Amino acid sequence: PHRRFEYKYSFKGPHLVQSDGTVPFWAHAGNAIPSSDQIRVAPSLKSQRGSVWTKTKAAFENWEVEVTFRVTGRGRIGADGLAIWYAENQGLEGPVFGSADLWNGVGIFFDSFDNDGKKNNPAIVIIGNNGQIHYDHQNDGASQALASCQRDFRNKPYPVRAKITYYQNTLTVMINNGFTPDKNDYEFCAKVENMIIPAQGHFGISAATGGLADDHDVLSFLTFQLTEPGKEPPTPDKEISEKEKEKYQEEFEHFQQELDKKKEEFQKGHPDLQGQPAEEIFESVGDRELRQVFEGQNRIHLEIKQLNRQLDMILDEQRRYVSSLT
Amino acid sequence: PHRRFEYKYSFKGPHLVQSDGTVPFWAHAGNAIPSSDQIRVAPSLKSQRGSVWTKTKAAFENWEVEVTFRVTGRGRIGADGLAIWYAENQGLEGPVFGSADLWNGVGIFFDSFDNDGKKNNPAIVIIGNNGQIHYDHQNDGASQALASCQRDFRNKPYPVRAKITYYQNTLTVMINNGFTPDKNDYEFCAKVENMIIPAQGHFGISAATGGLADDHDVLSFLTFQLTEPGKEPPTPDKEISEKEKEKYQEEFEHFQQELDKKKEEFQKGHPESVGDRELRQVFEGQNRIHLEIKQLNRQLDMILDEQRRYVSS
Amino acid sequence: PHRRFEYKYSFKGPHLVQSDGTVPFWAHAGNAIPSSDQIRVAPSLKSQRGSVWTKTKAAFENWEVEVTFRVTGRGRIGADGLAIWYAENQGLEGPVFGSADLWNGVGIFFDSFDNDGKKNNPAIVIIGNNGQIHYDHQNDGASQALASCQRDFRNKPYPVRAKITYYQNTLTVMINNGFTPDKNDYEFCAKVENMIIPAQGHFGISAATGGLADDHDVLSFLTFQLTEPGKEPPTPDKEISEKEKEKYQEEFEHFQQELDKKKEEFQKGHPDLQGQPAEEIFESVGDRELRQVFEGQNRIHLEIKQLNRQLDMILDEQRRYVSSLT
Amino acid sequence: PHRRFEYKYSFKGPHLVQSDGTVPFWAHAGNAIPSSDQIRVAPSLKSQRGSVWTKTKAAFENWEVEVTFRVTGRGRIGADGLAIWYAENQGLEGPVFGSADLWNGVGIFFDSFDNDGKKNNPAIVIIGNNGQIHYDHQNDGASQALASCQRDFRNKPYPVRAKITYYQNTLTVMINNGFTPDKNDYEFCAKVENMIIPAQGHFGISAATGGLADDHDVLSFLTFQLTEPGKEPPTPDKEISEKEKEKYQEEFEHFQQELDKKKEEFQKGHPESVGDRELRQVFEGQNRIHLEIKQLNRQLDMILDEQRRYVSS
Amino acid sequence: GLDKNTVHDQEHIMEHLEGVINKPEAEMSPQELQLHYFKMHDYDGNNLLDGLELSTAITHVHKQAPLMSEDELINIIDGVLRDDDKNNDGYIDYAEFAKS
Amino acid sequence: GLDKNTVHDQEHIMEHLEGVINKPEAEMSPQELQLHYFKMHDYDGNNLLDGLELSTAITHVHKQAPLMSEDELINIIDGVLRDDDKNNDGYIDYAEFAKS
Amino acid sequence: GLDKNTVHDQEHIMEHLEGVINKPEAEMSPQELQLHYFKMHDYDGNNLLDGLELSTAITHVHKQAPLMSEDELINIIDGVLRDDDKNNDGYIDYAEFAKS
Amino acid sequence: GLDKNTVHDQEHIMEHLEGVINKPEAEMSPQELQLHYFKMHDYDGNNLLDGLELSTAITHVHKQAPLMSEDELINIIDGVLRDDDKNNDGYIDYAEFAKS
Ligand SMILES: [Ca+2]
Ligand SMILES: [Ca+2]
Ligand SMILES: [Ca+2]
Ligand SMILES: [Ca+2]
Ligand SMILES: [Ca+2]
Ligand SMILES: [Ca+2]
Ligand SMILES: [Ca+2]
Ligand SMILES: [Ca+2]
Ligand SMILES: [Ca+2]
Ligand SMILES: [Ca+2]
Ligand SMILES: [Ca+2]
Ligand SMILES: [Ca+2]
Ligand SMILES: [Ca+2]
Ligand SMILES: [Ca+2]
Ligand SMILES: [Ca+2]
Ligand SMILES: [Ca+2]
Ligand SMILES: [Zn+2]
Ligand SMILES: [Zn+2]
Ligand SMILES: [Zn+2]
Ligand SMILES: [Zn+2]
Repeated sequence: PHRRFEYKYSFKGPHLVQSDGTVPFWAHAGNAIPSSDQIRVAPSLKSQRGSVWTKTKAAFENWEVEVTFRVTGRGRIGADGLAIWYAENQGLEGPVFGSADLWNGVGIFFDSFDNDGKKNNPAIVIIGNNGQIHYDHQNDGASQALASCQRDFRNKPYPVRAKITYYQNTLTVMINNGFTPDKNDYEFCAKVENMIIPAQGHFGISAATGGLADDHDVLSFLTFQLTEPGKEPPTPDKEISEKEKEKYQEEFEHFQQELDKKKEEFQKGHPDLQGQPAEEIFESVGDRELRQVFEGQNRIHLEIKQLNRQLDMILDEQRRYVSSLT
Repeated sequence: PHRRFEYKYSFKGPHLVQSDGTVPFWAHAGNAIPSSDQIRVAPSLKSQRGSVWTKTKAAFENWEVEVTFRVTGRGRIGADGLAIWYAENQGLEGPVFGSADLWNGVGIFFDSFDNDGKKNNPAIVIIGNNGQIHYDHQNDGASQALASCQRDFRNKPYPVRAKITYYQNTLTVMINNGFTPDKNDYEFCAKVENMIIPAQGHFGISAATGGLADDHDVLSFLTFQLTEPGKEPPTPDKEISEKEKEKYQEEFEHFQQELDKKKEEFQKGHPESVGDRELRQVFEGQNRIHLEIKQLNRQLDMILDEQRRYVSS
Repeated sequence: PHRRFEYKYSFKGPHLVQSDGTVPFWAHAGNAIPSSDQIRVAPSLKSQRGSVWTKTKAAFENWEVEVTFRVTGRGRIGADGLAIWYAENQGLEGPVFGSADLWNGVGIFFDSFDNDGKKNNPAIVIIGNNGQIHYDHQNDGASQALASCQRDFRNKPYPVRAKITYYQNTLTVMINNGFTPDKNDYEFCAKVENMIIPAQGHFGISAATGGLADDHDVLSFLTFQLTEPGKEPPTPDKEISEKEKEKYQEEFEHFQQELDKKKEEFQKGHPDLQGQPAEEIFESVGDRELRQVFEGQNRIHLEIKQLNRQLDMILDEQRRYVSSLT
Repeated sequence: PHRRFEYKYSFKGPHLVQSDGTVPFWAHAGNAIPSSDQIRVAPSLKSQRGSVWTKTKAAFENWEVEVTFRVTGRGRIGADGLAIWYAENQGLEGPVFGSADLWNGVGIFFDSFDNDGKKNNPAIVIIGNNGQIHYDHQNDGASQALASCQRDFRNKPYPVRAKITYYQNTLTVMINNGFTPDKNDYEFCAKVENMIIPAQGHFGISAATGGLADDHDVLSFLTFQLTEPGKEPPTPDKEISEKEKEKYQEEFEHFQQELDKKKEEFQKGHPESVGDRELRQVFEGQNRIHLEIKQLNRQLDMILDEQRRYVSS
Repeated sequence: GLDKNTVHDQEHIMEHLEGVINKPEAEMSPQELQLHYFKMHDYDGNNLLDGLELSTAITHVHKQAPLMSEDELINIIDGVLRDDDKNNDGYIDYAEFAKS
Repeated sequence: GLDKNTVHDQEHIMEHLEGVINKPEAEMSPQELQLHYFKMHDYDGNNLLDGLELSTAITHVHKQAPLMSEDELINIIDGVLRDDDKNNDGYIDYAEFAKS
Repeated sequence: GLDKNTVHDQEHIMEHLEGVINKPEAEMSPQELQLHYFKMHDYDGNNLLDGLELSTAITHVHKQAPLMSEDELINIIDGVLRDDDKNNDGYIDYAEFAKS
Repeated sequence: GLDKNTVHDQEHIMEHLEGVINKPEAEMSPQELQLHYFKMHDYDGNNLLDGLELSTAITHVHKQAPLMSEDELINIIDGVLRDDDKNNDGYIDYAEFAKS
């Protein structure tokens, strides 16, 4: 299909927020903490609710949404998880992943806590609602789950990327597992066929936190309007010619390589700039626990060394006390 | 010494915050996010600064602060670290650990990022200042370090407890390493003798975050005024007789045991895990080994001092 | 639909094998070790291959297969995994999960080792083949995967139950995760629409083992022929009456309760019979590692006790030596 | 003593089995599944029995067997356990640990199921028999136990190593606990003095499985004939001069180092993990702590025996 | 092949109930002993008989005898299922079993 | 401000013990409900009360009402500490609490 | 609103290239400085400009000035995208950018 | 049976070193290939050879041929141990192996 990037329903870094402290074209409520690079929808404190929605409603028939997010927890159990909504009205606050219940639209829930006790969490659940069906919070929406793939998105070394596409009334969710630094490495999760959603509505994201606590970061949100090749009018008369394209593209490439060569000799010319590896950033929970045990053994090591030198000292004292009497 | 807990310069859970959203008797500024159970002085976002200071100034000559905190990071490198300050004015925002520079007082810095590049971090640095020398941020205050330490307080399984005591013009910092849940398990870190600090000032905590990102949560902050047994004047004929206290306390303990028994059959009447229990058992075994080796060291010291007296005979 | 249990393509315990040592109506080849209760298709040794197939071909148009199996490993990585085949010829020996390649039929692979390195294993992959397409062993059949749900079936406290249904040319795989002792607790995994399979063929299972090693037990295999309600002729004339049903059912229930009461007083009458809990049977890999660490600390504990006792003895010896001189 | 490795009564990897499918110089019966690297004497199925015995009888007066094995179970209870036997006849199938009862010889049983219900399992039991007393299976051979032990050999991170030595009519069993990969780390388990066994007999191993299920793998079985230094007659003028050996061994080590260097650039020329390495490091640290405590014990015993000689002076 | 006299055998059911229930009875009604047979041969506990349970019932080893061939087993079980099972469910219920 | 009538309140203890204690009592001795108050309002489990615990006990939302000024709470807690506490430890003990 | 004189400003690009590249040049060609502008304002590194990057370019803070309202920003960016972007891809390429 | 010509075989070492050693040599001294044989056939890494290692070296598949009888292998290994080994340790050392 043909994709057009719609800026009014999108945000990304590294200049996500303005000087006022708010995200342009987006309204945030609850405990969301927008930063220069990411938006922390729900921090790692107890009972935190946050949501970021769009101001203007989006009128699309076929759209694509790319969400880059991270869910980080100290333990192996997540708090609530994220929720991506395409709704009719902005539910700024509520008990369903930090958003109001009884919504009219579609919602993808990245549930990370098993309320039902089926040991099937974390899982990605697509739920459509007409505005009169309550969400089964105590059962993770098992009855209302249109399509549910089981995937882990917590404590991944790389940010988890998801792509939700509405095209010919078919909702396709394709999730990058966050194991590789490559962007275009999406792996299929689920699809829902013949789902009716409102023609116009608000795009939003939300997060909540229960007993345990997770950090719910959202790094980027990209919205693409999708049009069929036959439906979109080409209108080639507005284009001037390919001659200007051929005259500009090679000079753009030449400028790029000239700037690269210009920066090459001054990247190492000034030694003030320093890098930092990202491999040591990632560490598994079990690896961290084993490292904690190994670090705790050092106190025993040092105490044994001190005891050994004290025993040696008392041995020397006895040796020098042997010859005093005779 | 004799200790008196001062509530006006203290906060603790599980009801740390009120309905208004502010810490009682404390003013918070910056990116500090107080909660019901802890105060997140600086979250794990880029370039965060926060501070929580006391409103009213504390006038003590000998005091003690017990601070419980967690510094948790995804990576192996901390961002800036924590700072505990006994100052003269509320710094609030500033460039030194989320607090204002040129302070008139003492500051204990839990530095977790090695700006000097000497591979001597994380470390605890005690710096006294009269308000006329700028803090050397790029060298971790090596020149101004009155006394240093070398402990790791990041990603510990249990909250890290520190005790800072100003007594007889001597400041002693004793820090639990956070490997045990026991509260009274402090190990000696540092001490400074004959240090002059303002007689009255504000108690505060602060945190900052640099290129990397750490979460600096503070679970509790307890302040005790310390007085000497001889300096404290007694108040005769004011306390009640010990017979009434003995009569009361036995019935109090009996009634609390009866209440626990009553809760026992009603907790299950109206409706940890594996692995976590195993890790707790591993840490308990490590602590038992440490305690047994410490007792062995005490026994060796005892036999050493016993054999010392046998030389002269 | 209407289900008919077909015994010639099924086996289950506790009398799975006969006195001859072979499974009735089933032929086993390779390193398969049939037992009285289960069939170990591939044991926990290196480079083991096993397969159990049917003797007579099954001529069904709509069928259902219920497979109860266990995959147990000491580590966190499985060797190869199981494979359930509906084929045209018995591929008893081969390199594809212990079965021959280039099969004419459908195969559900429970892959437990990530050859492709995508960190997407263990996973369940449904692959159809006409007999001329090689299986991509080095990539887990990613290109040939018709439908792949991601699920963990290793080291579960309860046996993993899977149900594969072919109905109206639609193959549905529904997998019990093996976390609850309940039987009818199936959770959906995958479906493939409009798949052509041979009209008659052999039902089989197979397993293999590579570098690492897992135990691949199969406890039961049940085959049900499925017929549409309209296609199946009722023929009620063969039934006698409901009067005999009403005269027999209540006496059957009476006999059941009478036998239960008869066994009640003699279950406790003879104290020789003893039970055994199954909760202690299950233990996770990380839990086992932490228990091993905790058990290893006991040697240090005992050595420190010995050291403290011998220090106390030398202290007493020094005490009794003080008064000798004076 | 002086040891001589006897190949006719031994098997080890990584080429334990041949192309025929049988262990060389060993006959296996029951449910034993010999493989390329180990022999699974009894798998984790219900009611399994297996045994591997020697073909030719071994005629030794002082011998030693080093057995490396793994007993792995999903649950916390073992099924039957292993058994190592120096007998007179090949038991093969039978009711005692997968081997025949009424044996004429010695048997070491690694019992992992407490049939007696005394909560004294798993345990190592040495039983000698002349062939006229039945083994008490329901009591773990408590009455016939010449000497017992108390070790856990199930689900260990490393293979469990045992050494059974018959020397001067004394049988000593020294068992590694399987917490370290070091081979020569045996700890004393049991000993029996003045025990009569047949002069010649078969070396065998066996395993069984009851209501529960364990996997009993045997990785190696090495037999050494032991002789006294004074009893062994020397053979003068048969060995070669030490000068030739010294000339040869230096070039052998130089050439093997050169070969390793050659493999170094070709292993990567033509094309463990995290967590496992951490667990290995934890076990290494535990072993280091154990070794340091053993060194402290030896030093303290040294000073004890030094002060012992000072009493008489 | 599951005859009227085959089910009506006191010795086999008495041997089967030995150990599990310590109630050796002298004489039982034919319906009672056929109920004991049906309940004892149902290993899965579904109160139903199928081909596998009937195969275990036919090819039986007590305490010698040669094993029955596969073809005879298949023919006998197919005949029993065709004669007794009328609902075409694959299972044999007690109501279906009581006819023969 | 920690008055005799404020401690002697049946509705407050009944509301606080709701959920945790499934035993609604009809009438209790004043010492009994004051012991219930003291045991409930000791969060740290040290069998002691301090200024922070007293502030939590007095100024809590419960089940609208305006929040009390910080100066008034400071004065009330200072008066309570000056009156009831006699050992000058800072903590309020039940031995000291039994006076009021 | 992204005028011809707005892009043709040596001071802004000189301030932007400060720090990242230590090559302060005296005078550059208009095409060269517009190339510098296009390459520097592309944060994502896709050699493309979109609404977010253009919003960052317009609402800029150097080293006071009031922030532009949302409606003016939306109108300016919509006009720029309608005028310059002819392929209706949502992005602005260098060939599309060189027209204005 | 461990003959001089059997050890001095270029094809055998070339086949054994295939894969592990990516360095096909043309010609080597007899001591060099006998050292290669000794180093390759020591699986345990103790720089020693025993009866089991010799049996694996002699009776191995390679790339049909009938398997050698156990008695012949026993006799060959016994003769090798009696001849080459002089320290009566049971192990065959390269110091003892250099004779043949
Ligand atoms: Ca949930
Ligand atoms: Ca769930
Ligand atoms: Ca620093
Ligand atoms: Ca430093
Ligand atoms: Ca695979
Ligand atoms: Ca894969
Ligand atoms: Ca036993
Ligand atoms: Ca026992
Ligand atoms: Ca049945
Ligand atoms: Ca039926
Ligand atoms: Ca308290
Ligand atoms: Ca008090
Ligand atoms: Ca761009
Ligand atoms: Ca464009
Ligand atoms: Ca060797
Ligand atoms: Ca030798
Ligand atoms: Zn029978
Ligand atoms: Zn209340
Ligand atoms: Zn600028
Ligand atoms: Zn070869």
